[PDB]
Amino acid sequence: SERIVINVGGTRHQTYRSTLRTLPGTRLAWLAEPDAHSHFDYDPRADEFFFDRHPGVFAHILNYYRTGKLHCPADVCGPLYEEELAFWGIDETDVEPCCWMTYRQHRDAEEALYARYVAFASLFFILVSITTFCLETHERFNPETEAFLTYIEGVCVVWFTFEFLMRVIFCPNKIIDFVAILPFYLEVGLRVVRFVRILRIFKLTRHFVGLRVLGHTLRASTNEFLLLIIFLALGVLIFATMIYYAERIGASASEHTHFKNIPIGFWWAVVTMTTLGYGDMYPQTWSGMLVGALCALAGVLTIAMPVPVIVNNFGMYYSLAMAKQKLP
Amino acid sequence: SERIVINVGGTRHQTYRSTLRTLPGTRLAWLAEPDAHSHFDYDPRADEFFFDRHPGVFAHILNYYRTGKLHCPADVCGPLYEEELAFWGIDETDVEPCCWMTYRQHRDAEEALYARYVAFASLFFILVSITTFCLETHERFNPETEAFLTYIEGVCVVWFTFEFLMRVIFCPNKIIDFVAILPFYLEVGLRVVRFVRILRIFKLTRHFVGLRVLGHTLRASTNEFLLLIIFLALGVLIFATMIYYAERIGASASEHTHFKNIPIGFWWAVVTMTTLGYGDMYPQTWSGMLVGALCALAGVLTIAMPVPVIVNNFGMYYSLAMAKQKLP
Amino acid sequence: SERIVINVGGTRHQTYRSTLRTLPGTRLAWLAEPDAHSHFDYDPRADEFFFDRHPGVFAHILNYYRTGKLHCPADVCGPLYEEELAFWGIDETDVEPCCWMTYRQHRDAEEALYARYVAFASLFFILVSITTFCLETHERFNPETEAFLTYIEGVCVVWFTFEFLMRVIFCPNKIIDFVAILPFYLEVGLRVVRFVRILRIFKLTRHFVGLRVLGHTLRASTNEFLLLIIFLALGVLIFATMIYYAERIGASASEHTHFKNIPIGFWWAVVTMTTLGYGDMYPQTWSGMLVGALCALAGVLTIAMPVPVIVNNFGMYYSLAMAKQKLP
Amino acid sequence: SERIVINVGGTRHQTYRSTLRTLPGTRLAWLAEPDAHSHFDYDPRADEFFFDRHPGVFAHILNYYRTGKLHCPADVCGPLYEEELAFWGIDETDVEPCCWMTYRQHRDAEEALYARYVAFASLFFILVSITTFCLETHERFNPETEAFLTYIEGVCVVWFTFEFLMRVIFCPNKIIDFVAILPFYLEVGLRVVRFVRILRIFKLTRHFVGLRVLGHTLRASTNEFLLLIIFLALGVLIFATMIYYAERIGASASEHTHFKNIPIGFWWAVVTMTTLGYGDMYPQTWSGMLVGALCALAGVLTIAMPVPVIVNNFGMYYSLAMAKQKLP
Ligand SMILES: Cc1ccc(S(=O)(=O)n2ccc(C(=O)NCc3ncco3)c2)cc1
Ligand SMILES: Cc1ccc(S(=O)(=O)n2ccc(C(=O)NCc3ncco3)c2)cc1
Ligand SMILES: Cc1ccc(S(=O)(=O)n2ccc(C(=O)NCc3ncco3)c2)cc1
Ligand SMILES: Cc1ccc(S(=O)(=O)n2ccc(C(=O)NCc3ncco3)c2)cc1
Ligand SMILES: [K+]
Ligand SMILES: [K+]
Ligand SMILES: [K+]
Ligand SMILES: [K+]
Repeated sequence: SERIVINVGGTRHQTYRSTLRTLPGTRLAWLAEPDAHSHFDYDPRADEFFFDRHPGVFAHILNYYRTGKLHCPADVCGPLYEEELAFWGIDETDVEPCCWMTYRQHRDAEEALYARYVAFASLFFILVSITTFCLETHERFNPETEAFLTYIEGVCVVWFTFEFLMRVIFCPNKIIDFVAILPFYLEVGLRVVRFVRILRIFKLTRHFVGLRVLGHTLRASTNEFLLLIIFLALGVLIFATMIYYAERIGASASEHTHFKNIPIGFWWAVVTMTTLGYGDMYPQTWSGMLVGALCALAGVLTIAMPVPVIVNNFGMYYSLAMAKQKLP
Repeated sequence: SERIVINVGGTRHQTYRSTLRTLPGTRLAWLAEPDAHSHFDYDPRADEFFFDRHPGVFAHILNYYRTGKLHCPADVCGPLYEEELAFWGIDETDVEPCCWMTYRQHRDAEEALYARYVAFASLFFILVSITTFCLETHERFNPETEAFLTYIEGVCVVWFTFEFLMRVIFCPNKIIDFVAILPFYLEVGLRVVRFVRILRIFKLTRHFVGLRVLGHTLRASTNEFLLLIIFLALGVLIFATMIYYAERIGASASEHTHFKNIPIGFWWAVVTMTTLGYGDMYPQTWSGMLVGALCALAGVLTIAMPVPVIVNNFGMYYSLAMAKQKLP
Repeated sequence: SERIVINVGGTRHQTYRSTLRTLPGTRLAWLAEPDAHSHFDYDPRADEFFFDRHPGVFAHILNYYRTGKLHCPADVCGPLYEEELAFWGIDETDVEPCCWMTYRQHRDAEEALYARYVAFASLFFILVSITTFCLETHERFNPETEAFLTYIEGVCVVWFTFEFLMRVIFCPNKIIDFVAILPFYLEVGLRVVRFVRILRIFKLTRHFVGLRVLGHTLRASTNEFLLLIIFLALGVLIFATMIYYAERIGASASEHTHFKNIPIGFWWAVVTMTTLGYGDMYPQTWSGMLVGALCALAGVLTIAMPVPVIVNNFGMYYSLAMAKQKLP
Repeated sequence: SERIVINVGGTRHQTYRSTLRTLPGTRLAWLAEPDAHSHFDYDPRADEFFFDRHPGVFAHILNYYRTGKLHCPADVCGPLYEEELAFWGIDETDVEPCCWMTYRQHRDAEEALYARYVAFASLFFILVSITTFCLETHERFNPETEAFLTYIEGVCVVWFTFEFLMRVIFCPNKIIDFVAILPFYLEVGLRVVRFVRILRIFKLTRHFVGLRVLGHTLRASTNEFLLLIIFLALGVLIFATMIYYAERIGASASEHTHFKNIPIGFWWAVVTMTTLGYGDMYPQTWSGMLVGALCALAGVLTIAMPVPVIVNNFGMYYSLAMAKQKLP
């Protein structure tokens, strides 16, 4: 029945105390008791409680005692509204689900997001080791492998051993060591042997900002990969079956076509849904053609639906990383 | 000729009553009659009508008695403005068509959007039945089908019958039962027979949130599929005709090329507009090459025009579903 | 040196008259002369000029006499700010070029954007005529064309003549008639003859809202087509030359490869830049492979750069058309 | 302990001087000393300091002495807030990294972004020279090159020499001259010889606005090219190795498949990651098929992650160029 005047920095808001006592735990509710005159800045000639805060968002906080819900403005960023919430006693978890995903979310994007002359003296050997690995397989140095290649990689491993004689000698305590510095253990005496020779680049690929952002993205968006894989698996199964039966109705067995099984149809339905189209297997009857024309479009759609959700994350994280790089 | 002072929560707005009587059905219009002093909170010393509401949107409501049109702000969400509209007596259908699609919509996105150990004991059998179906066709277990596969699927159907001896016994009343629990009716005694064996996954594909959002999208956007199909059909017809005639002018019949008919040109014009390109049929004359270079681009455009409209829906619905999942 | 108080609807703005006389043609400038007391609503006890307008944008208008430039807010739509501009005497062409493309935009998107039982009795004949045209070419009804097909199309043309005996008889005056109702002139006595038989669908393709929006888009964005064609032509020329010379350095003539000319390289460079890839012509030397790996990416980029500009137009126009369809 | 009233144009903001002395270098801090009454517009009856500026952003400036951080509003553009910052003494480099990339951003998009009858008399010769170059290679005018083609290009070079007899004669001082007007030096007496004949179009391709915007984009976004190249190189290396070993486990050498080396796998892994798919090399074992189905998706993702960042730049720059073209 009575009115009180919350003067939030020059621009006074009036309300009924019956409105302020809707949520009795927060700070504003304390104003309503007949004791607040002994706690806050009560000017005893205009009866207004001074509160020296941003007056352009407090009219959205107070629009949580008036109606009953709490929304976020669109004229302030996340952290500004969050600081104001934290002040006034409101909880940052009553935000309605419409104004929540565009308010969390810079808070979910923070995400913790002269020996510099031998770093190149290690990168050079990393790259030459990658090259020697990629050339050991070529059937030009295998008339039986030529000796100069194993000599080169011997120099590489005798330098990597030298570098591994400091990361255990001068380190204080006791990921990129056990299953990533394995080729050093290997050369001294092939799939799992030398796949790891190429993994050493993931050691230095943390000093580049773009790959740090990519790594943070590939783990802050780990649901939109299950989603994409499940979409693609459903599509592959459905369209493999459809194309098998379609090609079958088009005239003692299936010897006039490529899709002889439902399994082998998975290869086709995945080189078609992705709009790849090698050309090893394609439809050859009008029913097969209709099913393929359906498959291409369904694939475009079920791939383009979650990939934008994946991509906005990288956009935001990379924008933040560059903004942090371009500021002192 | 007279002025009145609508004090909407501390920040008074003045107007002429001649402005407030533009729409005589709403609440504000009642203020103008020489009786409102007996209805509302009329402070009889400053002559201001108190109205204890958000003062940052009421200056957009009142900007519907001043000009004549009603627009929505961009510093508040949908539901906030909608609640304020509902209060003041304004109708939410006078919104101009520019400020309408970005005001409807969180209202069109709500869209209604220990026996948990046998659910896995049903999913296991669903998956093994899918696998046995996909392996019955392979020409490795058909020297004539091997007996262990029909034995396996017999175990599967004798478990699904057991599970179907409760969904009719203990159910109160009397979609996923008639045309989805058909293989149980089948095995006891092939296209329409066993296509349905794979449909059982659509029973469990409602417990995943991503597929619920996909299902809601595929039906809240059922116009943008007719649109895409019509675009693609027009493109296919036009470019099939163009490529037939083009390949024809390039020198007694058409025995030097692939496009011998206007029908068979549909397959090409749809594996090209989608940027698929198998390679079974391609142009082989300079006029055919120009028409194909036109077809690829027209296809990219007439596919990328409505697909973003389809994709924004999934983006919004999935954002809402995740926000609702991440909040108590 | 003196201050005056523009009371724009309850929320008074103070300024110096020396500020208001920056642009002497507009309305506000009239307030500054020592005569405005005889023109406007001058309350001669608080010395404030009443102006009964939106007080949330006038603080952006007045921020054109203070600094010297004119910007648009982001908390109001286009037409709202435009109406306020039109009132205050400001011109809508002084808007700075940053706040202009997001202010023009609904103004550039307006863009002018029981005989209903014989419309189907014409669409049926249109479709059957399209089908008879597409089947006249097939080498199944050409053992020499079978008589039933020309009989069918004779029925079609004898109905279209009947319908053309009203659009000249009962029309008041004197596009879709001369070069679109040509087959009627044709059958009574082949490229340009019967391409037009398929054009009749563009007569009815104006009653669908999606194709109306597509037609408005394809002409409100006629610069972003010259742009795309020029990008693609530059790319095609550059990469055709590059791939010719590359494939040439890889070891008396060029008889070991596909790219024997710079012209024929255009076909490849356009089925590759569009990520189509038929497979009729591909690189076969390491230099050719590097150039092709460059071509694919340059094509993706120079196609994806203007296509989003093309697509936003359709997005906006279609949103507007649907908003206008969903409102009385 | 004391309060002061910054009247920023009609809408007074109150604060404690203890708040205004948080940053003692800026202008507002001067208000707090017991001398400001002799410097600013101090009305000595309401004790308010007049400051005649936009009152809708100063409540965000002052929200930098209250909390400690500085954010940008979303209801004003970049340059407006920047002008207000510049006024008040605040530095435009304390902006928090969330509100920075959407505040820089028009400032990072400005970026410096009757002889007109012989310009066509040069473009004609440029185009005919391009055509003669592209036709010198064709094996239709090489029965040995026909004389009319070298005659034509002789006319072209004797006109380009004439035009090069003015750009050195009447030019005041002493890029598009040394390595771009080289064919004139060439014809008077082939890879590096005549690649440059096509470079002359880059001389005139600065008079088109679309290509000016493209050129500004291709250099304001030179990090997102290193990023894309590094993503693609990592992908190519990883998936080349994976597909080699996969195809190897699928059953004395590798004579049953295409991927015989890790190098040649780069061609495949780059015509697949880009969703090109020629069809010259594809997987032929189930493990190869799984790895290829992984490669297509990883390629789609690692290409679509930085390309939107590249594309937004062209969008913004082109919008600005068109807005500047459409305004006096
Ligand atoms: C000391 C130092 C300074 C700068 C950088 S660095 O950040 O500038 N930098 C250089 C190369 C890479 C890289 O990760 N290359 C991967 C690759 N491409 C093809 C095969 O492997 C990153 C690293 C170390
Ligand atoms: C009781 C329970 C708990 C969780 C889930 S669940 O939601 O986590 N869940 C699991 C599998 C699927 C699925 O739909 N798989 C489809 C498919 N992929 C390849 C062929 O078929 C969904 C379901 C039930
Ligand atoms: C009287 C009336 C009512 C509705 C419509 S209508 O708007 O609903 N409508 C129907 C078909 C089309 C169309 O344009 N079809 C093109 C096509 N597809 C394949 C070949 O040609 C549009 C038209 C007329
Ligand atoms: C005097 C004047 C006026 C207008 C223009 S102009 O700006 O309108 N203009 C015209 C052609 C181009 C162009 O760059 N063409 C490239 C190309 N396409 C295929 C091969 O090469 C640009 C230029 C000069
Ligand atoms: K493709
Ligand atoms: K392809
Ligand atoms: K392709
Ligand atoms: K292909």
